[PDB]
Amino acid sequence: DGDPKAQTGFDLSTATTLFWRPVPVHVKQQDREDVLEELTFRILTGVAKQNHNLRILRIHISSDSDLFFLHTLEVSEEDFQSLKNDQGILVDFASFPGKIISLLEKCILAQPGDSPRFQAVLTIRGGESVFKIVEINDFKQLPHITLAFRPGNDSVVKQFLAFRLSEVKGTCHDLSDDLSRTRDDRDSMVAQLAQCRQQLAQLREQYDKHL
Amino acid sequence: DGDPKAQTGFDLSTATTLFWRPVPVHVKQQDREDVLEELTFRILTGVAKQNHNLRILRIHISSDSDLFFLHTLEVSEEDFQSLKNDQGILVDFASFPGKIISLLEKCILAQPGDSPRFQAVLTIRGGESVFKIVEINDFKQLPHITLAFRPGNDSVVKQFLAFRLSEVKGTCHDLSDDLSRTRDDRDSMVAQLAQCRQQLAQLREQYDKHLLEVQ
Amino acid sequence: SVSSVPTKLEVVAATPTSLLISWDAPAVTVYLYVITYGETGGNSPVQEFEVPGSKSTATISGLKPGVDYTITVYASSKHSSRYASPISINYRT
Amino acid sequence: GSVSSVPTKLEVVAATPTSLLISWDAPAVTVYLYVITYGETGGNSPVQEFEVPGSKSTATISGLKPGVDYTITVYASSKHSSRYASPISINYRT
Repeated sequence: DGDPKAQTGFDLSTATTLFWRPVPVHVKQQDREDVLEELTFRILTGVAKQNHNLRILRIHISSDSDLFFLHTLEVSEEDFQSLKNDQGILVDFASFPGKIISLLEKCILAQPGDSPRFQAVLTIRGGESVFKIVEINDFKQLPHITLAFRPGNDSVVKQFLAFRLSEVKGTCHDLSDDLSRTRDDRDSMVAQLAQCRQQLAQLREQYDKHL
Repeated sequence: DGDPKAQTGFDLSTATTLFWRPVPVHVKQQDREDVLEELTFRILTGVAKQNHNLRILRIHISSDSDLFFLHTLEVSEEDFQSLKNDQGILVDFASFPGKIISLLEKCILAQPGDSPRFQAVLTIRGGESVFKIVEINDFKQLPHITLAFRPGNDSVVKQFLAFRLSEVKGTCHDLSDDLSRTRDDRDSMVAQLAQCRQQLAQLREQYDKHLLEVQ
Repeated sequence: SVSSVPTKLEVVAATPTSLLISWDAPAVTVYLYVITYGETGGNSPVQEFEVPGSKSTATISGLKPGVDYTITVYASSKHSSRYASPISINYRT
Repeated sequence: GSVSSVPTKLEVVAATPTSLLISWDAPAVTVYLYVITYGETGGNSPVQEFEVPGSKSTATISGLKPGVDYTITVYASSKHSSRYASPISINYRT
């Protein structure tokens, strides 16, 4: 945990990560064209700082592709009953992230020619967002599950910025290694062609001398 | 500038930068030996988002090496009156940053052999810090001014991280573009040595043919 | 029908205080990797840090020079398996 | 001997159609910060200012229009000067 600080809420120190991988998702905006950009997902389970007896599920949608992007979703154990009654879920709180991960995996491994084909789409409405995994069969585009997303508190944004910064620093070290390799190889090519032209001119001069 | 969110407090958009350069300062930690790092400083004057009639001074201490070391100091005009009474300052709020910058300039231009020699030192106690400018005379190390520093608000830290991330991403993007150019140069130099060795081998073959003609 | 474990774990780059490891990924879809580094048979608490599934490499810092450490990568693969199907190496700096 | 210490040797060392990098030798006085203002020569282009630390002798400008002559100005922040005082200007056509 880089740059840590305590505000009453979700205890990120006691968090348990369940899913953290890029997922291909269609992004839809009202004024923009629909583009298939591979967004990174994060699934977290844990307890609140106030009470460890209360369990909380947390979902983060980030975009390593763009420059800044983060949306958060919090589900309490109490709120899970409401969501389960609204969307007709049958599993318990514990298996909810497992089923979400199963649907996301079905979505990522989707091949272009498949019926039914699972897909994920995120619609951005200003600051808020609505994420739904859909099934496109021979008939219709039926939604499996629909979840609502909003922006995040300043703390989670801070830690996401720190993670992105660390990733970019690692890339920059790799880049310095690659530039050393490529410039040394280019210099080698130059010096070898130079030595070859010198030898060619010398042999031509010798040929002129003999003739 | 940066990602726009709830920015209640200091309005960075209406900020006016006065000082922003690295300055050598000794850092004191209980565990770490004291290290002379030219920590970068930045001084800003402005107004609060809540009220534009109230003036606020801001000082940030950053570390280009370790970018997790951020420390902030905020001074309102009323807090300026309190600090002026506490440390016996005589100037007004307007001339405070000028004198601070003058002392920092005395700190930066300090040569190893100077009497009296002005130096800057920061003592780090956890997230908190105490910064003081000192005079090293022939007698004692007397403190000129003593300042307290605190961890920044989550918002200012967010925007500072965003600024550094943007700069580092731009640097890496420019370097990748130049590396694409270097790959093109490598391809050209390859093709050129290949053609040159081909020509040299041909000339050697011609020389061998002439030698066969002589024999 | 598949390993569901990581296959090739080797140290590509090494400095006296820090190490960088790289591993080839299992064929199954990897949710995330949990990298646990500890001192060999010593009373050092085992330290775990999480890395996304897309990563095949990782870096460990804060190591003591000249000490043989045990580095284990736990894979969170399909079928909800966690801190399971590990691959381990031992390396001294 | 307090020189006004304006920046000297303001030049574009490397240039691409969309971006340029400028370098200047630093004035003798301790420079607090630099304010670089790039704008198009005449026309309705607003003057754009961005700040760079005093320790840096170089800077990079992006977002330029190709084939257009721009005016670049470097303001120096010294002790006895104003951060929009003591300017030196050059003209360059990307």
